[PDB]
Amino acid sequence: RTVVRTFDFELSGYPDETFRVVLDSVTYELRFMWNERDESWFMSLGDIGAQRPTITSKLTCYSDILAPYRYLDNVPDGNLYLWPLGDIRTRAGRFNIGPLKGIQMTYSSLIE
Amino acid sequence: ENYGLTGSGFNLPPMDDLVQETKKTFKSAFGEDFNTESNSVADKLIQIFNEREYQLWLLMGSVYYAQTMQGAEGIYLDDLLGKRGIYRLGKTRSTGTVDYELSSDVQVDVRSIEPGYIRDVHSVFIDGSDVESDNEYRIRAATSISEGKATRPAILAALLNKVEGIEKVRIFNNNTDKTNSLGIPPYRFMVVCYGGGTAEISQVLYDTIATSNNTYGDTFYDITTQVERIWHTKAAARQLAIRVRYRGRPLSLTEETAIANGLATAVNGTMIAGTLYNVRLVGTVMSSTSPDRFTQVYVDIKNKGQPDSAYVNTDVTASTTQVLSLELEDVIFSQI
Amino acid sequence: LAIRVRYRGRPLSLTEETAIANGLATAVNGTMIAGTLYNVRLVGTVMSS
Amino acid sequence: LKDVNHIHPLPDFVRGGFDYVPSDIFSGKENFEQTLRILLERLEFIDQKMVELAELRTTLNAEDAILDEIGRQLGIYRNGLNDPEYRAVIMILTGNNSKSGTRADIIATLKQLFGEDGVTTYKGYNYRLDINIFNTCMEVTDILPEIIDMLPLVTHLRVVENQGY
Repeated sequence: RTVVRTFDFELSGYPDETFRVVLDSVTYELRFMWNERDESWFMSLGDIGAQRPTITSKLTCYSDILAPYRYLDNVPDGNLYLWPLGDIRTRAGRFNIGPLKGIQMTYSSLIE
Repeated sequence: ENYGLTGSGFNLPPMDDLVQETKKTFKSAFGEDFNTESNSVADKLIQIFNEREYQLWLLMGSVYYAQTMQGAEGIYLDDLLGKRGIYRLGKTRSTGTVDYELSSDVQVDVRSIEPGYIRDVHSVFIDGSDVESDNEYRIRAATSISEGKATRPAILAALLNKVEGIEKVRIFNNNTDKTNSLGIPPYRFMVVCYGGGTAEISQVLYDTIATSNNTYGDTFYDITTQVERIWHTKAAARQLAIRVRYRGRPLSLTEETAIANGLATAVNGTMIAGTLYNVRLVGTVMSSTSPDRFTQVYVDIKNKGQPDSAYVNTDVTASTTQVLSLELEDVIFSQI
Repeated sequence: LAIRVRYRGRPLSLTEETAIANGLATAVNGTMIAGTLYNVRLVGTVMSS
Repeated sequence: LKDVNHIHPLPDFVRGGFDYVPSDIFSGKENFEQTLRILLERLEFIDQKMVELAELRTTLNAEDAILDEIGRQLGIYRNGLNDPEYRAVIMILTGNNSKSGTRADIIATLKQLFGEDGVTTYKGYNYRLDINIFNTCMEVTDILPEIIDMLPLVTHLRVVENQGY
């Protein structure tokens, strides 16, 4: 399953960010919510103007977020991962997500 | 204390009770002479807070139920079996033999161009396979996967994942000094499989057995890396027939299909050289349909082509190289 | 009624017979006069719980 | 310096919220406090049980009433096993999926069932292997079937159990 890096993300730290992104020539809308007690980011994925999000999950490092969901016509077939740029023991935080902040959220697409 | 997870199950308090002790404790702080009857201002306030609180209990119960095997539905089903490390399949493509395109270059096979469901008849191929539904998804979860080697579960796991066309497999062990009752030479073990190729399973076996070729079987195939050979066997060799007798309210036509197909699963799932128990067959009929439909039940088993007088109700087994199988044009229903 | 169960298999452990015992609670659901055990039903229940 | 597992009862839940009384306007009136305390303390119970709903579902502490559910997902049925050893078999079979049956490996799996010094293993020339038990805490006959499974395809095994050396 050859895959190539094709997109990177950044977060400003606002607890209720929402924006639209284009992946594999298809367009999706994303929502990020910050959880206080669990100090983690909650990601919701869905179609543009959809009544409810298609997928909701909790973000973690080195875990394949989309693994159990590559069976729907509206879910990207690529790979979405979070891995750190600094010390390997650093876990995902609020302000430490970005191309140079410490954590590299990235999307990669299979070659077809 | 009787609320929440308790080992015996999960208990949810109804709406009414939560009000009762809330008023009771609330009354305790101000004495009996404190109006709390219907439509009273104090009662109205209590109801609002308890209703908001009650949703919390309901949410907790739903979360617990959503994660149990019985209550798994839709996406929630995917997450639960996802925890095991396996995921449902997607749009699958047909395979043919010399809309379609060649699978690879050829010289002195066939692959479908379309992404999914699909020009599929002899003398004009695997059709269908659009989305892998929950029912078969539950079935596919019955298997197991591991990276182990040299151990009995490891051998079984690898074969069912790598050998194409494999459907069943079993292993017999003779770890003693003298030949067993099955004639296996001492300090050797035998592998019997149903379906699959011959020069491929050997390759798979070589990569997963210990560095001591203890295989034994009917047929061999040499391999090299130094040269050695691996043994195995093939069983197939049985088809059954079934009749059922019952007393009560006839089962129309739809139920017989529900009863008949259900039985085919239990018989088919039997292990190689296994045994069928008449009691188990009865139990399936009592569970593939709603209870309270029969007063008596009997099942009779015979091999295809045998005379009707050959029907028997005793338990039946199979030889070492036999596999039990059942199909349609079978399962003769009747009313006593 | 007094009911005795006999079987062939692995020995059942204590506190595992509770499910079977409570499973036979269906025997208390018979109707007046028109109550027939249909022991086949009992066999099904004991093999279900 | 901090625990990674954030699922814990909220420390001093009750005094919080009371901290949101604006300027001690009501404090010391003993009529509003009781009304607020009675309502808040109800959340205490619910907040506490939120943990056990997650803590108790782990295989380490799961009680038999629900441990069966965990085993059911893995295909390991209770059969006649009792709670203390039913936990053991679940661990043993699950751990078998990443094993190779080496001498060092076999010692590791037996290590979890008999303490540090409770087990030893002799080896023989012609496929002979021996297992020795010194400090068993559970009945072994019911555990025996698994002890065979994680061994090479051609092992020849003896089992002897005793208390102490």
